[PDB]
Amino acid sequence: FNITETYLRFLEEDTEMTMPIAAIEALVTLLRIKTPETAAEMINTIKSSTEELIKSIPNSVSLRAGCDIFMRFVLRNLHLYGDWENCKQHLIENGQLFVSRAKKSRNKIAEIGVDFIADDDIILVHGYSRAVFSLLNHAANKFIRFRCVVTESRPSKQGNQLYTLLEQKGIPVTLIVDSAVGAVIDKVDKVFVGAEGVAESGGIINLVGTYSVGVLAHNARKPFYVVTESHKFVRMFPLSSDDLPMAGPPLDFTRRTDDLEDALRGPTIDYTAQEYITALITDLGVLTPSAVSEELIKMWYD
Amino acid sequence: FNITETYLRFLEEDTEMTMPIAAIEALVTLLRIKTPETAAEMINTIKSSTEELIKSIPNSVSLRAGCDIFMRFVLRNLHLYGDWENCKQHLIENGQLFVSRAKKSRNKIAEIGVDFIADDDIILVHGYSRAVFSLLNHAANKFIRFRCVVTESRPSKQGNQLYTLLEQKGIPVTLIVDSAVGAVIDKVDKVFVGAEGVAESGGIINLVGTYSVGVLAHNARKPFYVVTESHKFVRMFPLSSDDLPMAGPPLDFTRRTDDLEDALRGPTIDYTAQEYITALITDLGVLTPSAVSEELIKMWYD
Amino acid sequence: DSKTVLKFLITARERSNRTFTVLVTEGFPNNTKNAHEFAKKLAQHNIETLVVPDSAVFALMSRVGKVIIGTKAVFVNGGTISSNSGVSSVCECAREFRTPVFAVAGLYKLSPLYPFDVEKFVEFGGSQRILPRMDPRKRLDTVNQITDYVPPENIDIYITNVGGFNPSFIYRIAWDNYKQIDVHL
Amino acid sequence: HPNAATSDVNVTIDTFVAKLKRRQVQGSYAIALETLQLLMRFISAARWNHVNDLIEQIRDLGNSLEKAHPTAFSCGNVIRRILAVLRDEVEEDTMSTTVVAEPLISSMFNLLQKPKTDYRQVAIQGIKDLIDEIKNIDEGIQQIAIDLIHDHEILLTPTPDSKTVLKFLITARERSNRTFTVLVTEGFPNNTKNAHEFAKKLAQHNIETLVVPDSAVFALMSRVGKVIIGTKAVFVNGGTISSNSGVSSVCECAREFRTPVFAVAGLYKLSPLYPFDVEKFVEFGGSQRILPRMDPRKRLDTVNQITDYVPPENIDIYITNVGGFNPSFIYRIAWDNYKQIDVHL
Repeated sequence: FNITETYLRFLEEDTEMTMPIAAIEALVTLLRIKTPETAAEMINTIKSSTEELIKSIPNSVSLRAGCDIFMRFVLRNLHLYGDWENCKQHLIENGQLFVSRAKKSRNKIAEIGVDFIADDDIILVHGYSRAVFSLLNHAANKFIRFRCVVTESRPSKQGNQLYTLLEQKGIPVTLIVDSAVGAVIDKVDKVFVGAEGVAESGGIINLVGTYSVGVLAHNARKPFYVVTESHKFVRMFPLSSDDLPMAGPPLDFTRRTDDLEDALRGPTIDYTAQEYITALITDLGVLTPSAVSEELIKMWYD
Repeated sequence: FNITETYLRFLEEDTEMTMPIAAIEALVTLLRIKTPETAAEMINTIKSSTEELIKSIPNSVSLRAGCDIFMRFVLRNLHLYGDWENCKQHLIENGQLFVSRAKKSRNKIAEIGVDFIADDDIILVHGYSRAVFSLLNHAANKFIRFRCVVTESRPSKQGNQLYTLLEQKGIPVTLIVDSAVGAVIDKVDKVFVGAEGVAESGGIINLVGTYSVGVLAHNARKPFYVVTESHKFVRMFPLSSDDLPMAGPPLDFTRRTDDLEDALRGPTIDYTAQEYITALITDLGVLTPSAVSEELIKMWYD
Repeated sequence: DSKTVLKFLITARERSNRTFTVLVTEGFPNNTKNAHEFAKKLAQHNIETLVVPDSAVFALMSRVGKVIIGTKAVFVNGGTISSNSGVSSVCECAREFRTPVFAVAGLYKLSPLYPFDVEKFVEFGGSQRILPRMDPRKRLDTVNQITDYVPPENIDIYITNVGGFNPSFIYRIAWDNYKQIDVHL
Repeated sequence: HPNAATSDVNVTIDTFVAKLKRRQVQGSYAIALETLQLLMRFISAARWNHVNDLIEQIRDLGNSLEKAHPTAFSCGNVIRRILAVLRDEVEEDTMSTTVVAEPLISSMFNLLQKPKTDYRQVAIQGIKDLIDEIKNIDEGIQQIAIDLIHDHEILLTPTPDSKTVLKFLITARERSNRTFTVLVTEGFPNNTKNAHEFAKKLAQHNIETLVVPDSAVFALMSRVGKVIIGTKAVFVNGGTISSNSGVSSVCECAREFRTPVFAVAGLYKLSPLYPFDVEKFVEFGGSQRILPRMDPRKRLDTVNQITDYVPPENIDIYITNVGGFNPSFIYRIAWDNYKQIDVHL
């Protein structure tokens, strides 16, 4: 039946439902076919499937986070000690239900937690997340004199795409280079971030250039923020300042080649420390200070 | 007798002598026409030529620096207060003499500058200056354990060009994006940056990013470097965090668009302070503490 | 200003063998009288008094050991709103010179609302107690605020009835007596 | 260039070399004195006729000395100073022989354009001048020194190895109305005994000494006020070579704490060449002094060093016999004592 196939199914469209939610839905669909009453035929198979998915990954992180969350939910479910049928039914219901919830969470984020750009506080943004864009688009109907600043995105010109999404709302924008990132920290108020995950350490698992940005923010004391829908607390620890579960090579010193070939293995993923989140915007209340870690503890009861 | 034409001369050719050298030569040639004897005829004309050059100038201050240096030299010349012919002859001589000098300066550099290489210490080269490349290429003649690291620069694909010149001599490398360079804290041992201008406080004008690099170096305590010959000296000191004469744009929040026309707008050229740099590279013996300001004092006296 | 902070100080001073000297900033707009009163109270008990101008903290900070506040409102990400005048700059100075910052706190005094902008929570003050006469006010523009906000980047402990807690942690404390539902009423 | 010419004309070269290699020579001052004496001997005896050739000879000698020993900087410095002394006089002479304008004392533009006498006595006098300079640094420092530190403040003291530092401390301690508490770090495999001696001296001097294990710096830093380096040599971009062990870490700590770092030295200690490396300059001790045993101690490859290098950044002031200078400024002081062509022999 496959989760991989389901994942493939959505690509051209998307741009609405959270990825981690689609994956969860797929998992649920996979489950509700082969009898979810028994725990011997099922949980192990689910785990195997997850492993397979992990193996098959090109360059995607949050899947694991999603699946572990799902597992946790499942575990939580069968503590009521009543019967096998009702609980199973509830579990089955809770896949589509979870997907439905994501939209509500997004709504909550974009109507309560959008008071971080109000007094024309110019926004230096990097990391394309849906939530960040959703909040920005929802704040365009209030006309609170907002202004956008874009540091260029170069995995393969996502920057262009981003600038094309801000042209539908009609708002003055500007191209920024991440070498002249020391140059302009002046008129721009704060630095806001989209990402790929939040760590057990606290810091952010992100993209093509982030640690430098963080450093600069620290230097300037103009606060550094991360904005997302909350379900990216993967069981991972970046213990070093140049280590994570990485898809590509970590700085591959290529051999003495000839005609401009092996070069562009430029780090498309980077991370900065725990003493960098001035605030983190999440749908489970606006909570940050040691919140992720607390949540993890609550989950694993340790 | 024209200077703009001369300037437009060297462009795709080069690869022999420093640009600011050709301009200086041109200036000298112009000088030996309207007589250095008649000070009313000559100095005014020189000034006019300089103004013309300025008018024709896009993204530079180095030509200006060169011509003012030349003027200063000329002024110094007449201090023998005797016969008005010998001095003139000397002035005439001193243009191709300047050109000749560069070679000698380079030679001087390739012996004192090769004292620096430490056992297994990875080098990163910023900007496009001939001198830095020469020093790096001259260090391979003594077969010293080292390494080179390229950065993805964006003016007219400079980084790519740089990485294309290091493959000619056969030298293993890896490519680093300007955003991604944050993670570079220990593995590259020493941070080198080439200078298109050095003025009063040992502050530097180059390309699409220097200040950020400097900041990063300061954060990691890794040593930061300024690498050139000796002709790039002006009487300058900037006002804000960064300030320069600009033919390009200083932060254009570009007007409403939907089809792509004009948006490529931000700080193309960047300055760095005094505190960030630990070592200065010139042919002027070995100096970096405060030889720039003192040099200027010696020259101008004003 | 408070009766709490004063009492705390008094309790410490009772053990007079414990050696501590008190520097007190006057607090320009409103705190002045209150500061004076505090000083008087200290004198009453026999506690060593040093009266401080607000401009002069950079000249004192390198000699300052420990700093105690007596705030009005405690917040989410760690910061506070204190009962008026001269706290932001002080905190900045402390951060620069690296100084320990105590704060007398209470959980009922602690608020679960998050402060996100200077543009709202900071409460401004009256020009009435600055300069008499109103004809010079036609051209010039007097700027003054009563109660001030602190970023958490600076303070380090909150000495409560429960215990001293970390600013990048106090949210948990609040939640051990408050909710996420009772926020936007 | 070998010792082929220098035989029954000058002998003591070999002795100097011996003193350098096996370390019968001890302390930079003594080395400097030795070098001065050598120079005197050279002058009283050698045969000239010319001047440029003599200069060349001197350069060669200097080079040879450097090749014999690098860590002795004072030796080099004094030679350089004497060369500079000679050079100015030579320049003066040339002007009379031939028979000029400059905005200040020296020029960049005079290097671009085309530019028998009693110099020996002047050379002799130069050496004497140098000797005199060497004689007293402290008697030109304690006027810029018993100024910085105050009452109820706290000092932190690494490197009690430079004889100058101790003297400086004691001059400050002299005053009957000034009071300060002194924290002293040990420095283990190269400095312990010296540190102990210093502590003893402090105790004798009737002042509040505090003995510190090299670990326990962090448990006291809240109260710390000042930082003093016991340097041996000083260089181009400001920085210093130090009289061994337990200075770098403490300096770093101070920098982190932003607690002021002072440098006390001298201009005979001042050198006219860049420390492009620490490796080529700073030398290492003896692995034997840490641990006993030998056959299990082929496995126990232990690392320990004598001298210490500190980057220009952490240190802020260099109070001299001349006066207070800065890491940004000290280069010009060097230039004021040794000339432009004398940098490279």
